[PDB]
Amino acid sequence: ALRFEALYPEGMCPGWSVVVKGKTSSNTSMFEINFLSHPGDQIAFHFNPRFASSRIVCNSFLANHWGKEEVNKTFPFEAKEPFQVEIYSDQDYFHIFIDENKILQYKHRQKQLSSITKLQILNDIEISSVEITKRG
Amino acid sequence: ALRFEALYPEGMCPGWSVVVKGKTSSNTSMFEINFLSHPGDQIAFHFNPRFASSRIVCNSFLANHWGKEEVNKTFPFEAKEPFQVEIYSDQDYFHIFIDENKILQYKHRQKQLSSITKLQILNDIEISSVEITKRGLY
Repeated sequence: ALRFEALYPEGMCPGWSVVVKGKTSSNTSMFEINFLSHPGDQIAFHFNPRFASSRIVCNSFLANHWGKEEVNKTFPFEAKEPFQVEIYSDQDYFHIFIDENKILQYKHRQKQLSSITKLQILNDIEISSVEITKRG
Repeated sequence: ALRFEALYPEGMCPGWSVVVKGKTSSNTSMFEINFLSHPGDQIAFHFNPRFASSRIVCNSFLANHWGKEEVNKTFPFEAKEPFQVEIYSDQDYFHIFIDENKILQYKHRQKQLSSITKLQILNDIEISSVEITKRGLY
């Protein structure tokens, strides 16, 4: 289910940091953080920690379909343990830092960065804080 | 991927030691050592050092689900450096050591100890030795 959504019509990319703090209830579930663009509610960036396999899956949902998955084996998450995910975008990538260490970068596929106006957080995450801050 | 598996059909629990020597390839991946019960290769005991968070998770898959995870208080391992892990079983626990220093004990949840016939080692460990030894004078 949808746990949190934010809308910033002036565009939250590039140059904004998103910090999500929370914890996941189950050791077999998953959550996701999506950045969506208008028009068409396309998913520019989908970030999906999967606890059953201890993998992070990233992708984009453009032209009504997913593209190639980018799978990361660095998995700094444990069920029921608080975590902090920071996502920052520059001209070329989304950058992910978890518990203050750099984890991965994801090259933009949606180039219309300024049309990325929506943040969505779904599924198994009990959110304690969301911060959205201009840094660029 | 599977790095090593051993099968001792008469049952390697309780009263056996397993010594695993090796090192990780990555600073931020993980490996696991599982003890599997027969029939079905069922996960009686799962030991999972996780280098991204520096946490050890232990659990068992019983009655169709993972049980309560035990997250160890300490994480003595260093990535990309040789280690020696020793695991021994008695009637009550798996006892785990690094360098012969105790890390943790895990109380048996699967009570059919004699059905634990397989040792399986998965994911980010470059193995240099596995020794499986019956403890005399049990």
